[PDB]
Amino acid sequence: SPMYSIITPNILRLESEETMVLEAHDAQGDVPVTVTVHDFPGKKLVLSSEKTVLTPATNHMGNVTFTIPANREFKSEKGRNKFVTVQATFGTQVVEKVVLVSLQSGYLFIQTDKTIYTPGSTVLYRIFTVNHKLLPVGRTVMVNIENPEGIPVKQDSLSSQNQLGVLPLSWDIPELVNMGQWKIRAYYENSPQQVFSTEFEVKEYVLPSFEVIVEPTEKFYYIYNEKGLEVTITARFLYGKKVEGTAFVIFGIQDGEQRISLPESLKRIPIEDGSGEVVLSRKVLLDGVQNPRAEDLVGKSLYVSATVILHSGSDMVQAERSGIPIVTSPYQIHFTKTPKYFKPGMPFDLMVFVTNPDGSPAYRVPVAVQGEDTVQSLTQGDGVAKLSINTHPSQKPLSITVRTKKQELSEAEQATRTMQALPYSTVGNSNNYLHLSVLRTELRPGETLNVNFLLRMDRAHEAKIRYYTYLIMNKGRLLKAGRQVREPGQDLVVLPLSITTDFIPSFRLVAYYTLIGASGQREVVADSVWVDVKDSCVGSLVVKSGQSEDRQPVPGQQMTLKIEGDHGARVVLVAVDKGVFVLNKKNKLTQSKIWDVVEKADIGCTPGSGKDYAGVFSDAGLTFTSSSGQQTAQRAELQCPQPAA
Amino acid sequence: SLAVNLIAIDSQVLCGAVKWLILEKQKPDGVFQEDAPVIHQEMIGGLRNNNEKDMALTAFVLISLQEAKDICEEQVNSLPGSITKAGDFLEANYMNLQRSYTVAIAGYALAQMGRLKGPLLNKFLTTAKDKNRWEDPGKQLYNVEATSYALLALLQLKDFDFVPPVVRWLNEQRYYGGGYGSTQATFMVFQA
Ligand SMILES: *[C@@H]1O[C@H](CO)[C@@H](O[C@@H]2O[C@H](CO)[C@@H](O)[C@H](O)[C@H]2NC(C)=O)[C@H](O)[C@H]1NC(C)=O
Ligand SMILES: *[C@@H]1O[C@H](CO)[C@@H](O[C@@H]2O[C@H](CO)[C@@H](O)[C@H](O)[C@H]2NC(C)=O)[C@H](O)[C@H]1NC(C)=O
Repeated sequence: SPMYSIITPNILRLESEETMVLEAHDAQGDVPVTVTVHDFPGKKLVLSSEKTVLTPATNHMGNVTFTIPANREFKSEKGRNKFVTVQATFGTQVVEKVVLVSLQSGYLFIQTDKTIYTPGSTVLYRIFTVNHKLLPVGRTVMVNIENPEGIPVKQDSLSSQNQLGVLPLSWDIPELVNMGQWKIRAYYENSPQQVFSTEFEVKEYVLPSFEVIVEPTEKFYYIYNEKGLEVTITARFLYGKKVEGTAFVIFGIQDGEQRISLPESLKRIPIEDGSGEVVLSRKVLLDGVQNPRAEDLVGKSLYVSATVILHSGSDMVQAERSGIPIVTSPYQIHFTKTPKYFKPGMPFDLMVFVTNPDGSPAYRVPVAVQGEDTVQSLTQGDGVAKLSINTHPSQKPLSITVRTKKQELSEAEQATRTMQALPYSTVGNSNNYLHLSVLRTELRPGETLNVNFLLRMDRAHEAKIRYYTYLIMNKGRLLKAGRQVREPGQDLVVLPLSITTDFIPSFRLVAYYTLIGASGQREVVADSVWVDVKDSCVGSLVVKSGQSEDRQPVPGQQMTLKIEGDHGARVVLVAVDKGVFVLNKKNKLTQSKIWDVVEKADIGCTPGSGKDYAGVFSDAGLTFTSSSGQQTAQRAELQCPQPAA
Repeated sequence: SLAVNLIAIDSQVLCGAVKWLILEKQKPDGVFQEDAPVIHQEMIGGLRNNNEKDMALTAFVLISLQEAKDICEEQVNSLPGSITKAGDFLEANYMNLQRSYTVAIAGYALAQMGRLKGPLLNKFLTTAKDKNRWEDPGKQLYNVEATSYALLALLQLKDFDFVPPVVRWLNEQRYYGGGYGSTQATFMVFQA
């Protein structure tokens, strides 16, 4: 008989849309499908809507949607796991599966007008309330303001319905206050365990009139450098003119969370032409430490503290550069974007993520496989290099070691990393695989991407493969799915995929085929891959000057603010002196941190592939269950398993 | 009575069994009488012992009817008068009991009505040995079966000072059920 199949994500979310993808395999004629969601454990029936008919004109496909409500009965358990049950009845044959549920319902982002405030001043703050799709939602938010030792002093409750997801609010700081770090915490009413937070500082200050930049030549220190670490000083007024003064600068060492200061590292340099330069030599650093070994210095970090005063002597700025690593290697190699599962006897692609010692991506550094010097490649803009091997059918794990080949640098300076990949397990060791391959570029919305599907099986069963089934996972929900048909002899087929703004910042593609092979046994073989998308806005808000002349306008002058942006959008504004940010630039919100928060909320844990077809879906973040019996592995943990590191 | 939270038990058949037990198989003084003992005599557990059998069998059916009271109070209006007649019989002949099994099963039956008080409570407390079990001489299966009803009585009476030695004793025995003649013992220890 035909086999019925249901595909859904691993984890379902409250107060948001959830995609449900229904398919029948090898089916004949129409088959009606009714859909039901029950609770777990027991039966109280939470959703009984939706039905559809799988049609051979549609290749027995049918995608239907639903939404999970939450009430006082759902929100009851807040600390431990709870589950629900999805029911779909294909004609007379029912297929059902228990699903893990997350209690999260969206995102909260908090903007403050300043990052640091005075006693007796006003704090202006806007809370943006969005769902999981980063679209404005109208819900009730509970916000609290806490003291340095954690005492809530002011709390609010308000709904953003019909306000386009914006809650503008205000509060006045009393003069009776304890200076230090103050915290704003917020959570939705229907998700009290998901707590968002951002911080600010309270201090007694006046703004400075200039900024001081401390610039290391390299953002690391190589221990055997006889010259030592060079740190360039740049100082200029806030309106952009050069600062004349004298700087006092001192160095120090950070080991873990504890900082150690080097007292004799103090120097005194004049700041001329808006600049200065100071060098901490290798002898002074080794004289500062009481351990004469250079080997124990590896793994710790340095910090610089500077104090600059103008030659008028009327103002003073203290700046700090910190977290500068003491390392043997100017690069860090990671297999973080490489799958740990190879296909035996089929070539395998390696995506090598190389960074600078601080963590910033390295640009145009050549790396090579340890085996054979001929296979070399340079990193792209995002710090990713493309390597590949021609795999043998070894059922033994394959160790992969990658080492950089950048010129002039010694072998002690060449970084390296060693991992061990694992073989794909076919059903019954049939050696019938699916291999995916794709371009590796920075993806912008509007480009097309060629997806390549390679079939490997004996030719007696190649005529039974008439289609592929693909799905797209993006931001923890199914965005698109469908069939790609195949005629016999076409082991490779190509599917163009157009990139839209919905695919930002990263997405996973899964694909599979199915048949009855070997001795009359149902076989499922799958494959997956993770693709990075260039981080950008879904829309495009730009702020520029309306005037084209009268550079540096007069205080109080009228000027035209020109705002280009998407039609129908609501924009919020704040204009801040940069001298606030020279005092404290921490906790500034940006679009890149927004996509970083979404990537930290991703339910997929691996850059593709897997130990089997079930491991492919489970690592991608998907659940599968068939009427014949083949289904995904059970998952009862929301978080991803931690690597050994 | 436990499966109505799991599957769709027919209410007309279930309270029909309750009506058939009250009218046909209950004497007018409160005693339930069995007219066909089971083929597998091992699955009844400690009820196979013929000593104090009429008191123990009356307590078993009374516990089963009181747990199915909420569904069948609407269907059969003679249920609480049947419970009162059976309860009067067990309360009057309670102090004559000697087995720790019969004291325990009557204790949970009397506790749901609220009649396990005073000397009936004191005899129930002093029936326990080492303050963690209600033991009878013989196999350990009957003693764990007996202590299982008494732990349900302590939870019904809402006296939780005497409960944690009993549950700690049940975990120390390490009983996992199954086996020849284990049907009553396995079902009651996990419900407890
Ligand atoms: C008085 O207020 C201060 C804050 O001005 C509090 O003491 C602080 O406690 C934190 C730890 O939570 C320390 O990090 C600060 O250094 C402390 N401030 C000091 C010592 O000035 C506290 O509420 C009160 N402390 C005293 C000593 O009276
Ligand atoms: C699932 O079904 C919905 C039907 O509501 C599809 O939405 C339509 O898709 C077609 C073709 O992509 C568009 O031309 C229509 O404009 C869409 N409907 C609306 C109201 O906009 C959806 O694309 C299907 N998705 C999958 C993965 O099959």
